Amino acid sequence: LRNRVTDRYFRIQEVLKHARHFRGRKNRCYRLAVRTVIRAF
Amino acid sequence: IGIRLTLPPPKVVDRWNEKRAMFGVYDNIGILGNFEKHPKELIRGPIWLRGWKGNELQRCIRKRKMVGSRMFADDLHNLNKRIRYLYKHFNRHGKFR
Amino acid sequence: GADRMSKWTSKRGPRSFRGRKGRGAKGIGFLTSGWRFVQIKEMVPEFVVPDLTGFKLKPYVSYLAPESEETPLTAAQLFSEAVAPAIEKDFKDGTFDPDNLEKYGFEPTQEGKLFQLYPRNFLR
Amino acid sequence: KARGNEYQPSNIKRKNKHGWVRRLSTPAGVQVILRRMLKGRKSLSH
Amino acid sequence: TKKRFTPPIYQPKFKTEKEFMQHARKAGLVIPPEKSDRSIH
Amino acid sequence: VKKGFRAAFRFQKELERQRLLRCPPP
Amino acid sequence: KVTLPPHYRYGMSPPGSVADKRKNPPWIRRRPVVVEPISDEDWYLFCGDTVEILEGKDAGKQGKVVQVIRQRNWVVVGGLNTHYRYIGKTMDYRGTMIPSEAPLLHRQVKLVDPMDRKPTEIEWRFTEAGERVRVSTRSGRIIPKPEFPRADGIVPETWIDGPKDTSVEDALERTYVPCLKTLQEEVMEAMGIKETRKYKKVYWY
Amino acid sequence: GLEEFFDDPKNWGQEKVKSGAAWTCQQLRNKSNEDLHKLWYVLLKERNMLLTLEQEAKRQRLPMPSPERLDKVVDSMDALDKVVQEREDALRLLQTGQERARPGAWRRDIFGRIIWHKFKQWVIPWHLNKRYNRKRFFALPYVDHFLRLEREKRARIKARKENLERKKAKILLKKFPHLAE
Amino acid sequence: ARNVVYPLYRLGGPQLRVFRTNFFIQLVRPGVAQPEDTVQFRIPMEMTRVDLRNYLEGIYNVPVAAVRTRVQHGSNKRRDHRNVRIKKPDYKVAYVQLAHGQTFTFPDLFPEERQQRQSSDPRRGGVPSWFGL
RNA sequence: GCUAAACCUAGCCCCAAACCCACUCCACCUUACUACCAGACAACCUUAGCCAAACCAUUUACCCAAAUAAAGUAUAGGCGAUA
RNA sequence: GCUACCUAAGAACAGCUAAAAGAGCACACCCGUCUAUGUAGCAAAAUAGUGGGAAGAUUUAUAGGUAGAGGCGACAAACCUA
RNA sequence: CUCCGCAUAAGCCUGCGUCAGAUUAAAACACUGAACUGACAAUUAACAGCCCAAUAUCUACAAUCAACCAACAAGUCAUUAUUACCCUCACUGUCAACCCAACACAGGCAUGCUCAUAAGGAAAGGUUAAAAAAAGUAAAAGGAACUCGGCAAAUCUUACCCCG
Ligand SMILES: [K+]
Ligand SMILES: [K+]
Ligand SMILES: [K+]
Ligand SMILES: [K+]
Ligand SMILES: [K+]
Ligand SMILES: [K+]
Ligand SMILES: [Mg+2]
Ligand SMILES: [Mg+2]
Ligand SMILES: [Mg+2]
Ligand SMILES: [Mg+2]
Ligand SMILES: [Mg+2]
Ligand SMILES: [Mg+2]
Ligand SMILES: [Mg+2]
Ligand SMILES: [Mg+2]
Ligand SMILES: [Mg+2]
Ligand SMILES: [Mg+2]
Ligand SMILES: [Mg+2]
Ligand SMILES: [Mg+2]
Ligand SMILES: [Mg+2]
Ligand SMILES: [Mg+2]
Ligand SMILES: [Mg+2]
Ligand SMILES: [Mg+2]
Ligand SMILES: [Mg+2]
Ligand SMILES: [Mg+2]
Ligand SMILES: [Mg+2]
Ligand SMILES: [Mg+2]
Ligand SMILES: [Mg+2]
Ligand SMILES: [Mg+2]
Ligand SMILES: [Mg+2]
Ligand SMILES: [Mg+2]
Repeated sequence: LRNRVTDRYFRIQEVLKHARHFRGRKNRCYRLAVRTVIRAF
Repeated sequence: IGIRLTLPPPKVVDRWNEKRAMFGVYDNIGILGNFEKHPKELIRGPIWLRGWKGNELQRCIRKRKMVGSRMFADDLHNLNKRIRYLYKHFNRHGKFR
Repeated sequence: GADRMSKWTSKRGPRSFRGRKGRGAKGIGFLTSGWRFVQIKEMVPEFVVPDLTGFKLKPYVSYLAPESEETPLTAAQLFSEAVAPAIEKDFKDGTFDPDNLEKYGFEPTQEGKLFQLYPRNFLR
Repeated sequence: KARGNEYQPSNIKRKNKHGWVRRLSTPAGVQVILRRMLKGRKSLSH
Repeated sequence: TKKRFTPPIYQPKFKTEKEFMQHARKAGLVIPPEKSDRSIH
Repeated sequence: VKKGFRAAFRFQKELERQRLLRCPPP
Repeated sequence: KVTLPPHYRYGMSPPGSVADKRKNPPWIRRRPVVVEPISDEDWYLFCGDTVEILEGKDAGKQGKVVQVIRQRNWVVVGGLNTHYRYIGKTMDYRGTMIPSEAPLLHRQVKLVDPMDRKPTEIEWRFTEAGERVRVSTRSGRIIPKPEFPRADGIVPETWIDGPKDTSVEDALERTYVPCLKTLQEEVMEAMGIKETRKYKKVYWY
Repeated sequence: GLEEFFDDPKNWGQEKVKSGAAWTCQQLRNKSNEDLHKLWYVLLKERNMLLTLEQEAKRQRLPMPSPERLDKVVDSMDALDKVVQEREDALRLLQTGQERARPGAWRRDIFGRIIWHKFKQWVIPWHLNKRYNRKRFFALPYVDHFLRLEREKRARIKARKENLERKKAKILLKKFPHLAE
Repeated sequence: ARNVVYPLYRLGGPQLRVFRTNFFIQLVRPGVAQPEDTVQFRIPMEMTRVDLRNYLEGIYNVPVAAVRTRVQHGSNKRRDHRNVRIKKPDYKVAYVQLAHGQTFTFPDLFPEERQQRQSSDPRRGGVPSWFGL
């Protein structure tokens, strides 16, 4: 049985919705926004 | 991206077909059959796996002595290499000793 | 940088290679001293073309014809048509023996013939 | 000096070195043709 | 995967059928006649 | 194509919400 | 000859046509259509045979079968289940509108009884002479294979022998007399050729 | 003359040329060998006029008038060659009993695979020929492993083909479940 | 004949004869200017100029003074959608010259509603014309 | 709004069963795929090493003709590793 | 098929000086001393100029031979398909 | 301008011939071009390649204008006898702007003739005329004071040492 992540889209949107008001590429690129969302909290 | 835009075709399952309606029948053929038959004899599949359980090294060792004389040359060569790799991993590599 | 997946031909190679390779044409002679070629009249295929005057058959056949079925010819079919009638007549006459089989049409051997059947020595 | 031009084509050398007749000449060359026949090579030799 | 390269619209110039067959001869495009029992209704 | 139904169904719901925002009904 | 890929999709246009080439280039690879396997013996629908449409835009109508496609089990009827398309279009002129028929599966049509113009089911049988025929299940009556003009277009009843067309009396005349001689030997006796030289034996290996 | 390579002058420029049917193999089993040897050359000359017309149609970039004409002649030339060869084959079985007109034998090549060797015509026996004795009709023991590897390769292919057919049929019932019978 | 075995010949043997020949030749139009007596043919590779003479004299009753042949290479440059080269078959060409002053010239084998349509009116401005109102 | 995104088939994998095994003509061991000439060349013979032993040097499991059990027992072994 | 050495049978070397030359000046030709440019370039070793040799232990085309526990080597631990 | 050029060998294999083109070069910017695509055509043997009946037997005296002359490193060219042997012009190469270098690469590439051409070619897309940089020309007076070093350039020179 080969299992694959089918709902990875929602996992990253619950992080990027908190980065919408940031500036630059850290408002749309998960790799960059995730580190700045965590600093905001 | 990475997620389909439409819904997939429904997954319709018949829970009352022959194979599902008669699953488990004759599993107690021994208790109720005066022990003429054993439930393991109802298992079908590879002749080196009927009524037997083991790890990959145990499965590969068993297949090589039971059907190894009938295997294709390329498949047999890969089997022997697999047994060599597993022998080193299980007996020389790991966290516990 | 060579094309090893291309048909090897007389057009490829140096002068000695291009002259020794041919195209499939059968020989009609041999080379003598001085690179002089000798043509053999008996090695050239002679076309046996018949007279086509007053020949009824034509390239095509009219469509107003019956759809006769195909009956591939067999050895047994050819024996009964030609050989059997002569044998039956001699059988009734009372004079039939294996020794005369050559008289009926049988060929004991193929040697001494211009058109042998096996191994055949003639063209289509 | 400048390198890269090691291949100086010669059909004679190519047919004599890696040709069909030389492959079959030795038992190791017959095994070459058998390996390329097993793998499915469109070309077995020059 | 999922790659198709399309060119811009060509917009054939000659509309008439004669010119098409008159220009198909200059280009070597041979179009043998059709063969079918079914016809339109 | 990945096998499953839960994520596709959940993605169709978000598409509807997006459509309503772009085209709110009377 | 014929060059059809493994999973070639058959369609209304004939194979090898300019329309089919553009529609089916050598490179495309599409999902194979699934076709119910029907024995050539079992197939009971032929061109020129009246059929009634069960399901479609215009059901309950009877029409002649102009074309049949065995590969996809399709039946084409003239004037029924037809959409509209512009033909002879050009850049300046819109074109002429014509009704174009759409193919029908062998399950969406139903043969009609000659005695009663109603849909019926038929099962093959044999007559006295032994010729196989199809007979209706209800009110069993014979349904012969409708005569259809040949594909080539030749009408035997209207054939005129040309200058390169052999006559019927010359193409059926029997001149063969079974013998034990080859064409080569028999021709050398007629042509008049004589060869006294013998053929020396060779080795075969 | 060279006027037999072209069609009737009046037919030049026409888009259609009516033609009859092709000779069938059964219609030719009634004619004599002398009549078939005369017919072969009547069809040969008609075939060359059609090949000459087919090539000039490409030269002028036009379609051939009636391409079926050539197909009919090709079918007639092959049918006629089938009848003559049929009469010769039957005549060879009666006088000799051989099924092949050309001698040969079954042999193993240097690679170890079975092949039918067709003999050639020579002037000297085989033990004197320099070039024939350089040819090998025997496989050495270093071939056995490759013969098995090549046998196992065909078995895998034949297995995938048989398992595929079973899948299609099992997938062919999901959509047509009335095929249980 | 082609694709057939030729019976071997030895000194003092019979003459070799073919009763049915499968050589099929096609007369072609020359691409460049040739003399009047010269004729051009396309013949199979296995065919020889000696056969082409006896083939023409016997079957077509044409006397020929000279015959010359050349092998024409077919381009293997074309490639398919798989980038595999497509070979145009190599073919042989034959040049035949007539004997007794005869002249041959290739014959010409291929001798030799729209104004009933109504257009839009600019003055109408694109208004549908069907309506009579 | 572009670029793109999205799909379900092609077929494959593992078992079971069953041993397996060609062909139109022509060509192909010489420069293979080359119609035709004086030849005599001929096949067999211990695998090693990486690795483990914390180096390395004796040594270090490799289907060999019935699943299980006897048994990781007898026994072998720089009596060490391991077998 | 590069390269190292060898085998077979071939080819080239103006002019001038001296006419004896593993002689000198000096083209073709072979090599690659010094400088500059170039350094993902024209080039995975080149360009321009300047230079060594250039009838000899010369240069060079063709086919063949020596194969890695090895070969070849006017020993640079060179070279044996960048 | 002329670095050449024409041909041969070798290599490559239709790869700037015609028609057409949505393809293509900086060049759809009008219109050419095309080595890319599709169709059509094309190299014609006298040059060259592809040879030889057997057995025995013969073959001391270079080449160099080969004659004087002078050599060593001592050299590339030949037959006879007897026997056998009256059919004769097949087959193949013949194109191009071309091969080896990943390229339409400033490199590599044997021979013959031409030795400056009768052949073959174009360094500047347009403009402006800053710096630095590259390649050259000229330069007052001085003339190696430069520099590790007369490197480079110019010019056309003496003597000596070390090593071999
Ligand atoms: K372990
Ligand atoms: K170690
Ligand atoms: K360069
Ligand atoms: K060599
Ligand atoms: K080329
Ligand atoms: K010029
Ligand atoms: Mg020629
Ligand atoms: Mg260790
Ligand atoms: Mg150590
Ligand atoms: Mg070289
Ligand atoms: Mg020598
Ligand atoms: Mg000199
Ligand atoms: Mg000197
Ligand atoms: Mg000097
Ligand atoms: Mg040296
Ligand atoms: Mg040293
Ligand atoms: Mg050192
Ligand atoms: Mg000559
Ligand atoms: Mg030329
Ligand atoms: Mg310029
Ligand atoms: Mg420039
Ligand atoms: Mg300027
Ligand atoms: Mg500029
Ligand atoms: Mg400046
Ligand atoms: Mg000054
Ligand atoms: Mg100073
Ligand atoms: Mg000074
Ligand atoms: Mg100072
Ligand atoms: Mg200096
Ligand atoms: Mg010195």
